[PDB]
Amino acid sequence: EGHEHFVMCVAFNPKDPSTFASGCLDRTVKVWSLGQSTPNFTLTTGQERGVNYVDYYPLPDKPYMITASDDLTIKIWDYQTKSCVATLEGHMSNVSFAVFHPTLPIIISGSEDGTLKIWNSSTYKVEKTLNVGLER
Amino acid sequence: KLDIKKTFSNRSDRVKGIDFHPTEPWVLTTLYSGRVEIWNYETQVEVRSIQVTETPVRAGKFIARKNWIIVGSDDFRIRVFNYNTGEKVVDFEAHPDYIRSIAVHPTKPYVLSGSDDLTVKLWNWENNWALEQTF
Amino acid sequence: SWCIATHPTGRKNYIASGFDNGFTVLSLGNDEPTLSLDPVGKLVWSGGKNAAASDIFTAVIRGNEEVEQDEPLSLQTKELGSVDVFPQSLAHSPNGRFVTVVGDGEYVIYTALAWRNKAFGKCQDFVWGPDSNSYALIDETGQIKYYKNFKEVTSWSVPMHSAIDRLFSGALLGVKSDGFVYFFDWDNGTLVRRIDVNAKDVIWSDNGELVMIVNTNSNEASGYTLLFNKDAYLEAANNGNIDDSEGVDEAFDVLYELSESITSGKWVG
Repeated sequence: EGHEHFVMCVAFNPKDPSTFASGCLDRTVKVWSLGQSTPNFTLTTGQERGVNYVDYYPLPDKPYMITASDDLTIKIWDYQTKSCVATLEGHMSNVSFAVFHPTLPIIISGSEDGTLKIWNSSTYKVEKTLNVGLER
Repeated sequence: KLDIKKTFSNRSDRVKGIDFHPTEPWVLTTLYSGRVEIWNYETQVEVRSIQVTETPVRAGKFIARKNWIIVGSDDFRIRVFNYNTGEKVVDFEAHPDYIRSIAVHPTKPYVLSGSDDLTVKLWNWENNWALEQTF
Repeated sequence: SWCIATHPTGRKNYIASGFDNGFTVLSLGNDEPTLSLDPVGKLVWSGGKNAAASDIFTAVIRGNEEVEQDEPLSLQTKELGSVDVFPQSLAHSPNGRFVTVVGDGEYVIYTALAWRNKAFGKCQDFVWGPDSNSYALIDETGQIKYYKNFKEVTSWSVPMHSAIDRLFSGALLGVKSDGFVYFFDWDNGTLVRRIDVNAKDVIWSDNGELVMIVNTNSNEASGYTLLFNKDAYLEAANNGNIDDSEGVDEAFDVLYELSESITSGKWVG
């Protein structure tokens, strides 16, 4: 307990599953560790519409998190410094999700604009924009 | 009929905050870039420039009574500088989220900060800048 | 546009706004105080802090005031009355008996004491006759009208070829236009002389023999001192020789000219 709105997404830290993160419509991402009643910390995203999704970068060379919002943005975070590493803009409608691929140096996002976008994990520039023609 | 005259224009990054000094022909501007500037709009000479942070600074006010300027930025911090030396007076986290507005009491050593954390906080500089109240 | 600020004390009615590409600071108008001092020390002014703009106050300057040349005096303030328009100008009749308030296309006159309404109408400019019981103004159609004892004096006129900028009180009716300053006789409105300076203000001495003409000097002399020979004018008027474009050349004499800027002035003999 602690979130002040709909908890939209929950996900274990693949590098330390004793902790996990919760993406909430209260514009917050909370990270907790199994056994505690209070979170280890609370990250404010600055995404006025809330967090629809949250995902961990699976590799050990960086402690990153990524959040998607209805405010059209995608923000990469470093959960150690609680700082925003980058902001991905380009989607025209609510961003439903965004994840780091487990192998490729890319980020995948999807939105109600009927678009799947692939971004460069390093330059954070959009790489490809496909519309499988299936709507949102 | 209003006799409008353009006394001074200047180009720069987006300015989110602005304030007039009470007795010096200065204007303070807080930019989206993290810069805060002071301009003598009558001589058209820039008084000073400060890189407060890399985050945008939405609020900024003079506090002539003390020769200061107080600014609020997206990094959730309220910082105070002495405008005569460019010296940092205080620097502290006031909210867990973006700061939008700052008001300064005309008589008492009080400062109000509005934030995206859904609150307004009252600070007292004649008490080590303590949080005296949260609305 | 994202942010706004206004001078915290209205100096030059300064304002400033911040934008995507920068900021601008503009001046909305001159900030000269709206007040007047009568002949013996009765001060009258409109507005102030903690008071409606249309609020009129008054205080008497007395020999007392034991303060220094660098400290403001302490005068007993009192409420004289209120007014319907936003005061732009406040002026005692040369008398001290009446106070006129001009406000956005209007004018109202009150008795300095007790504040009883004497007159009111539409006007673009207003000035007191040396009389203290007469005055000239520019109505809304852009013309000059003359009043005696708060009663229009039809039959009195001063036909002007171009637009009237403003009027000036003093020994003769002063009227700025076409870049010149025209002086007329208060009684009959006959042209006495045309001055070829772009005046910012006209200031007559107590006895009406000297007059300072403040040059607009938008970048020359900041002001001109002239002597007025009322006799030379009366004579010429008697001969029927007056030139319609410039009046009487002998009516005036140019004494000197100032270099320093003139923000305000009064003659003391």
